Amino acid sequence: GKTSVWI
Amino acid sequence: SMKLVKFRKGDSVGLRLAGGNDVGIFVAGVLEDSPAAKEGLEEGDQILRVNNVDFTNIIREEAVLFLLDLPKGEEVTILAQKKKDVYRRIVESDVGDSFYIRTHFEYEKESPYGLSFNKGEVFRVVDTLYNGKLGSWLAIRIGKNHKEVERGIIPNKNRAEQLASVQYTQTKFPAYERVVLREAGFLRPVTIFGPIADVAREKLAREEPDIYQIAKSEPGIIRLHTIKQIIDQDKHALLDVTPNAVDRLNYAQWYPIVVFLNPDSKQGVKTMRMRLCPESRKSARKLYERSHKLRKNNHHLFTTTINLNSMNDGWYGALKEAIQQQQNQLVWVSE
Repeated sequence: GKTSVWI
Repeated sequence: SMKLVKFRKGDSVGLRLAGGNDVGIFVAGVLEDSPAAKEGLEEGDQILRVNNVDFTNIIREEAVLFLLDLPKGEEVTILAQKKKDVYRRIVESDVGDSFYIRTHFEYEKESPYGLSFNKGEVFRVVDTLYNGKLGSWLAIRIGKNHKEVERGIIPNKNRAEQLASVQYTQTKFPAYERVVLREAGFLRPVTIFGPIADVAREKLAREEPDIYQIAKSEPGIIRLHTIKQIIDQDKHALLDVTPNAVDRLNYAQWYPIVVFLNPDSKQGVKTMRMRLCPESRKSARKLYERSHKLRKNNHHLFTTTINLNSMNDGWYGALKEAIQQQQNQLVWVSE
């Protein structure tokens, strides 16, 4: 469960 | 189907990206209430083009930062393509980025999960946004045989450049250099360092006249033009140059074969020199010293090392064999 990066 | 979307960017474009330069950039998720969502953009879509900028061959980090950098309120044009099948493979096999770099600075790992490197090492970067955390690249260290050794975290281009600049303050070398495997179409030049390098060249030029040849030092400067003529006759140019000249030769894509003849001892050089060239008046202590300084400071430039045994001239056989073994190797070259 990796920390997602939303742009 | 291939779809074209136009929308204004709010605070964000409401997107999450998967994939990378190897397989393409993919919509890994949309946001329920967003201008992009309402435009028809959905998970599994491959982002082919954003504004006018090509997105088929961009590292994920570049894609993330590009979309971030877009101005709040202004308009964005996305060309996309549904690829549910291709996306399935990318998620399941967990692949995205893939490219090779050659480092040009010393780096000590900053975490137990990090890879340390000297100058000249090659890495396959497989993830430029490692763990969704800007700053860390996941790389696999490539060995001498070109196989992949271990993997771990290295800095991204940006931080690497910063770290490589703090280190410096002639080579115009970038912190990371993009590289690809290539075959030599020419007999590449040979440079030999070590206490008996001068003897090595003279024996090679003498016993093997049609395979090797010495590039002349004109009133001392050895110029490129002399090397080019030896190459064009299908021979290795033997070069009495400096470490820095080797560095410049690599940058200029000549990638010389570089052999270091590692001496066993100071007294060992004297004995070898007395056997091989009693006529010489060069100091063994100074030759040995220069050899140690050289290895200490420029080992990243060596392509092979031969361990001299002072009572045994099996280095010459070894040297010929090594020089050829190298020529038959593939080379990491710039893009």
